[PDB]
Amino acid sequence: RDCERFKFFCPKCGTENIYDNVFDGSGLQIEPGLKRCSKPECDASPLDYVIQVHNKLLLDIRRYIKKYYSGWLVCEEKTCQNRTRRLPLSFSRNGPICQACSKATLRSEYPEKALYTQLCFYRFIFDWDYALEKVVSEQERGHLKKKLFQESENQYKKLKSTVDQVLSRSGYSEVNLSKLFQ
Amino acid sequence: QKYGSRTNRGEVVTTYGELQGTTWNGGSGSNTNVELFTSLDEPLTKMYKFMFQKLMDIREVVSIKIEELGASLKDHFQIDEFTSVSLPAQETVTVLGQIGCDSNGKLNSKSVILEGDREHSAGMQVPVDLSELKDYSLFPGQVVIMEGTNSTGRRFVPTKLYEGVPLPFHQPSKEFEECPQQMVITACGPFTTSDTITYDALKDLIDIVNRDRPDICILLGPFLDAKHEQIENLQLTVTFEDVFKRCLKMIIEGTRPSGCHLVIVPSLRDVHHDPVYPQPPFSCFEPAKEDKERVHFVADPCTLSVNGVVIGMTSTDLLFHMGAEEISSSDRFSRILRHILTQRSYYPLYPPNEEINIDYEALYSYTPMPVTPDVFIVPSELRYFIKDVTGCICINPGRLTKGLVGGTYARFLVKSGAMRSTCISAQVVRV
Amino acid sequence: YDPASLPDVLPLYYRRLFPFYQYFRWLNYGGVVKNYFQHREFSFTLKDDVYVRYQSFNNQSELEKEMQKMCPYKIDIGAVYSHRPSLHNTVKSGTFQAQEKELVFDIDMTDYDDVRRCCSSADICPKCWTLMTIAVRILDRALAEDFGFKHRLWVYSGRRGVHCWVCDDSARKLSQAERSAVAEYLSVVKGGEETIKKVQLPETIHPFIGKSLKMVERYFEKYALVDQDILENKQCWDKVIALVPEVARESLLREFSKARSSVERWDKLSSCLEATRRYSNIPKEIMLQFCYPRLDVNVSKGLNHLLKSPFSVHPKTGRISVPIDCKKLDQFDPFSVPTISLICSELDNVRTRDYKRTSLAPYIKVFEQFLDKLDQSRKGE
Amino acid sequence: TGDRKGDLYPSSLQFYQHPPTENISLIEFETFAIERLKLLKAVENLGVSYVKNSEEYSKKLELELRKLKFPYRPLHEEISDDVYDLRRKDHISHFILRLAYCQSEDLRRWFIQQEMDLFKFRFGLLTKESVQEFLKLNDLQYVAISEDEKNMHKEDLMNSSFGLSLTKMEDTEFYKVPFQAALDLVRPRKVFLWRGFAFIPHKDIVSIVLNDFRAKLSKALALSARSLPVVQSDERLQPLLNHLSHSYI
Ligand SMILES: [Zn+2]
Ligand SMILES: [Zn+2]
Ligand SMILES: [Zn+2]
Repeated sequence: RDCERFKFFCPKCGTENIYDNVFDGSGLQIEPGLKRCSKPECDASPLDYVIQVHNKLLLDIRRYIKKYYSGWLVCEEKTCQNRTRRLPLSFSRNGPICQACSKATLRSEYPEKALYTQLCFYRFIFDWDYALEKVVSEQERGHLKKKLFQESENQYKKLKSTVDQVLSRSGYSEVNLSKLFQ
Repeated sequence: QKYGSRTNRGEVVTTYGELQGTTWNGGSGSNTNVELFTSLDEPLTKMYKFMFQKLMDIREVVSIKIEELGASLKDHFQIDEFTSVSLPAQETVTVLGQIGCDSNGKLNSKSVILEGDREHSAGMQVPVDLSELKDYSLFPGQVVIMEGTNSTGRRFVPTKLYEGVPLPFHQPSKEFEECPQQMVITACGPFTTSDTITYDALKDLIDIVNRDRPDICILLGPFLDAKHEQIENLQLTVTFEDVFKRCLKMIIEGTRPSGCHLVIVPSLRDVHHDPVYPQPPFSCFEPAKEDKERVHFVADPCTLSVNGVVIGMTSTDLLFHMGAEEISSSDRFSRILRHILTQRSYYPLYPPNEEINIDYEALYSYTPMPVTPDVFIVPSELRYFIKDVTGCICINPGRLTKGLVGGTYARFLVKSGAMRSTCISAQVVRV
Repeated sequence: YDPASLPDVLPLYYRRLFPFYQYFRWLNYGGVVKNYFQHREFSFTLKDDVYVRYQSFNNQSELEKEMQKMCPYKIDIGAVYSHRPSLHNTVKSGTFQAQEKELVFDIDMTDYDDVRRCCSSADICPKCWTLMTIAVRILDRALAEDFGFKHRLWVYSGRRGVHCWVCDDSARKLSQAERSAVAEYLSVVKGGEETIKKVQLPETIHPFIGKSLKMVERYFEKYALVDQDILENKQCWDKVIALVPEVARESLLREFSKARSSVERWDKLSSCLEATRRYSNIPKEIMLQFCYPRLDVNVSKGLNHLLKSPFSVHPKTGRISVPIDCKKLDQFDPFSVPTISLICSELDNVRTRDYKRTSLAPYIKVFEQFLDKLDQSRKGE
Repeated sequence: TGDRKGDLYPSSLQFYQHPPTENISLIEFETFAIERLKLLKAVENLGVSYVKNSEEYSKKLELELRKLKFPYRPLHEEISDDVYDLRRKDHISHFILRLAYCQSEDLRRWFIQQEMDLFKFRFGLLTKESVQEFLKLNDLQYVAISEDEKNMHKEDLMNSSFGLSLTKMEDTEFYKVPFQAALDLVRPRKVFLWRGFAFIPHKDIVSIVLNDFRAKLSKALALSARSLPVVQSDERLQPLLNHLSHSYI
């Protein structure tokens, strides 16, 4: 609920398309989000410009990684709310001590969990199988589990591969079972 | 249009060392041995999981950086005891710490704070008053030792700022005593004009490489710039990986006649690569069997050994990053370069600039400078130069392309044991 | 015997007759395990029914002392604990655990009341003691053949029945679950006073049940058909009729109207049942319901159970809880067992050999033979 | 054995003694954890609803195992890649759930119970050959009476084992076990005891096996609870493991 949704500007009409789920609509009128533009007067299919969608996805991932590594810290005290990029070596039991008031802890503005959840959401908005099993209903699942959507399914799988690749490189896509069980 | 009709092709814009003929020729990488500098620490050669930094880990890494540099400096200067920065001091005491700014803006002489390490100061900070210091040069993240007094317990007044101590140079083995002088052509991105994606400057540079047949060609990123106007506005009809693959194929295949060892260094502006520093090497391209021994995908930063000559290189614009924060009492670039060499790190600035993502564990493991390099390649948006800083030849070849107009590259000759004149000659030349 | 005379005689016995040396040999088990005797629980019942437990002693001298000092009316032996019971208050909660104890069985004539006709409650007579005589053989054989327990001490309880102490080292380390398993394996007559048919054998007779029936048969004719006369009149044989299917009951009744002897009635019942085949085991079920031992699984299941000590004095009969020789079992007579008054009269009529001058001697001899066997097993092993 | 397989998973049933050493993905971790949670919850529900010896219990448990793709039946073919995959699933999922079900005694007990039930079912589906294979691979070394001693106690053995025919009995070989291990068999008098040893045919054996299993598993859970601080620091796995017991399936 706190994650940014995928914004893609239509190359033809230039209207923003907000993607928050794999599928849009209800009943037999349900189709993958990237099949039709959000503008009724626009006939352009974003699935045609999947190279552009891939590039925008990579740019967004870079933006979020940059936000995380900016390392912005804010004081948890309402009456201080000191915002600094510098992490001080002076720590209390709870974390870095704010050097403006010397009495409150500095919290990350964009913690690791935020970035992990953002990447997971970008994977979610392209997870065909998960959407079919969980999000979609029974009749909708039947309507979507036929041909006329195989190409869209393949493109969605390719797009999810990008987010999966990025997550595989995060320490917050691999679990070392040796470290867990000893 | 503007680039193709340029008239200053081949002009030598800067020169250093022994005068050479109007034409430079190399050995085509025949009697050449290129490797990564074999030091105690293992090099960065593969991706490391990132995006998970604990504040405690950052604290530990910064603290151990300060502690280790301070230990080396204490042994060198025969300092008896370090004192906690925060405690009051009526008499003169020696304090080890790192410099910083009391606010988020750019450092100035009235906003300097000294933060001590965990061992001697529990990480406490203290404001610094530079009124009694006659000469100084300070940048944030700089590990310093100062003699001073703190009469009020609230403001440290330095009276002496100990100078930096660079690492010793490399003592080459005799294995390369009989090897000839080696030619190195170094260029830095961007490689295409601001309004094109055709890599015309890269083609010209490849032609130069095949013409001069250098022994090593050091290409520093970006190779697919993230700030390229076409990239940002999403006008590209092909994926980023495809463009980068085409560029790398052009570079590798086009250099086949020259037989020149290619050293590819990634950049934080590479839109297709992992945005983290230290940057792992490129791994999306597999050279053909006939070019495997010629292509070296190295990490940013890199310390290379070429027949015993140690070349340090980084794609990061260190000079631009530190020039915006360095404060001095009264050549600025020489001061910054000496700071880099004396801090013994390829990125001593803390907090970093806004344009670089730093993983601090990887920074600790892969940014220490093993020795003081014979040549130090530091491309910058600032003007090109060839400087001699404490016996190290620091070369800024500029960038191959400067907006719509063509840029510059550099060519230098290195021989181990020459005369310390390991750099026979060096030249910044126009493309 | 005068029970008001109990407080007069108890000290002398505990001073000059109670076999303390052999008692310590028993409970000390050859000193192999350290703190074994020192961690044994005892309990005493004193005058006016005052009960004390968590009594432990350092060695034979301390036991002799504190016993001669207290003069208890009852002595019960309990488990060997993780620490000394005397200091159980000092042991951290949950760290005081019963760890080893002999495997014990209590057979009590009172539990046979619904199936004996000569006596009731605490009364016993020569006509009913044969039941105990059967039990000791049925059980002890199992314990010597099915489970392989080699050191078994049978002791008269003083009045209503007998106890068995199985003291093999293996039998002393058995968990609660293993004890409950052993008890249930040996147990056949299941049910209370509200159930009439207490034995329902399957089609297949388990070898153990076959051997128990074989042991029963040898005695059944004398016990049930001659002595007990379980078919004397209608009020009694109505029960046995109640224990068989109704189908033949009428057929039996007329036959029982023409029989003069209960042996004849048993022959007739066996013939009628044989003529009537799944019921071919019904006579065996009747024999078991009249002869097989009844075992209180609660007595043998729990490790912390306190059971009457051997060579105790029965507060009411005054008889000594004397060991029973397995070979001479057929000659055992619970009415000739020495009473405390008789053995004090014998003592005051003539140091470590005083008991050899009383009628207690052969029973201490049997106990000494049992302890000799235990010592041989401890050594040979 | 396609690409990266081995002899690491000989038999279907296992005591889960050796922890996995592989590097798996987060998606695989979550999928395995949830799948085994579904399996164990199904086991618990079927145990509450039906008698564990009932045929309905067996049918429903087989249906659940097939639906979630867990190893439940042997295969006298070889170690097929698919089979290997299934076994790997089982092995990893189990340990993951251990990490989930070691924080509180209650949880521990629950886990143990479900695991035991599942194991019993699987044993009940093992052919004698397979059974022996298992008993060997884990060094349980359960065999074996001689033929001469068998003839010596022929009648006793015949009357001991329920529903054993003369010739069929001649075709069977028994094992000698201390009676302390056959409690569940001796207690209802369904196995002959001679001189402290029970003569168990090739129904009760599962009990002994289970006893061993339970011992081991309890020990393991204790150790896992002792090694909890190392895992709590991994945020990725904290939402799952700390709340798996309260996960909607
Ligand atoms: Zn549109
Ligand atoms: Zn604050
Ligand atoms: Zn009687």
